[PDB]
Amino acid sequence: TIGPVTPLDASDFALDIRMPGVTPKESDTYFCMSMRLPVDEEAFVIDFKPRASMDTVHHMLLFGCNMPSSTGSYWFCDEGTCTDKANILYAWARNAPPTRLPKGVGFRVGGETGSKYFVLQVHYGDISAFRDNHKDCSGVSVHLTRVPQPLIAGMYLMMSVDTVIPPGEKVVNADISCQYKMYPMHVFAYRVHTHHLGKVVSGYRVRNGQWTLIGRQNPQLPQAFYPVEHPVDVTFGDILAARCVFTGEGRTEATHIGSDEMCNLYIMYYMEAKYALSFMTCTKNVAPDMFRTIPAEANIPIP
Ligand SMILES: [Cu+2]
Ligand SMILES: [Cu+2]
Repeated sequence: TIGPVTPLDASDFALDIRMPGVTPKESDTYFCMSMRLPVDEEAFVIDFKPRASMDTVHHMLLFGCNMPSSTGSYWFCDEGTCTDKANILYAWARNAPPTRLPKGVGFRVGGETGSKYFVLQVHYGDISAFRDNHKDCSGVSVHLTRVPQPLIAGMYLMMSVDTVIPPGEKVVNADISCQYKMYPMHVFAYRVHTHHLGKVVSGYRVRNGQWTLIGRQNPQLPQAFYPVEHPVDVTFGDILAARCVFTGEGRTEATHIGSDEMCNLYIMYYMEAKYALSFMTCTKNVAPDMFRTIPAEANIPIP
């Protein structure tokens, strides 16, 4: 009975972003839908409330973009999520619960530079044989405000494009590094992504030769946003560095990363509103020689 937009008070509204009664028919199904922002001006996403069917739904992702892959009521996410860049805003995983946005922090959508659409991805895990009749309305409610937030959340995406896994090599490192040269960002969560061959992915800020861990995770565990215990400030002159560790054991051919494989690290940050950028990316390895003296911790496996 909840309408897609619910005014909350003079300045805020909730959007209820829900599957239009879908029926997953196999285990391991990804469905996607879109929701345009109802406002054309800038607005700020400041909270999220998951509404997941607690048996079947394994994970949910919410993205902001300007071109969803489809205009239909829903689609299969094999088709893509957005044809333009899809900016992740939120993850939920059943056995790795999200952490709240820090107080005073919002994502900026709408307006001139912000996303016009949300794209929701719902991943349905294992299914009982006998639910061919069943409609599901899983998704997320989103709290938006037109009140300017002091701190603006964004994403710093580190991606590997250059590396290949020679078959049967037990350990392959993919290294990513860029200098940072914007106003300060404060990293408060991260998410890792590879396919079946990823063993561990770690992110670091390097400042005057000293490495500070942002986070490290097995990319085979739930790919939600893990909190960074104490936010890591990243400033002009710092290098960001990431290492994905892959195995090629039991393979029978080269695997290109960046793609039978991928090494993605999503670093969620906030910046002071007047200096904020919503999205930054590193796709290179600017200081490869720096990795000879990476902390040994970066190479230690996680289950
Ligand atoms: Cu999942
Ligand atoms: Cu991938």
